[PDB]
Amino acid sequence: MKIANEFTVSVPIEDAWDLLTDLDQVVPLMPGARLTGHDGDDVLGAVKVKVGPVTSEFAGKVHFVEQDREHFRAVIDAKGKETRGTGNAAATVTAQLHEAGTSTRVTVDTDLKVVGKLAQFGSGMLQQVSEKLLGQFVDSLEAKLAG
Repeated sequence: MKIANEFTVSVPIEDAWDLLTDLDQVVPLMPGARLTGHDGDDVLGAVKVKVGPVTSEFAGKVHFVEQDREHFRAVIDAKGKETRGTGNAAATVTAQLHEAGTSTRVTVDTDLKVVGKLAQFGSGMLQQVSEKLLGQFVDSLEAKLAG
């Protein structure tokens, strides 16, 4: 399924690129996510996803497929296995940065596959979930930049 998001960050595009190409900075800002380690250059982490009373936690790895600085575009592959029971999630996330003067506009297009309990939520629901979670990521990221 396809999920599409957009947000703006209060730093110029060069700064935004350095922050968003740094998974050690991005992963801890994501709601429910934690960095657990590293595997080569890749980041190991886990994310607890809560939709109403349904909770799934996925543990796995985040890896850059591509970093195109000349176009300010990055492709990230994230995969995780459910920690209880049988399930897994996999995302290919394409992030594109755009100049906005003192700020930077970020478009995020995700190809998401979910297997198991969380697959009961369709793309309309998961698009709405993604918007809520992205709002928290932006809030946490702006709180960090202020400090």
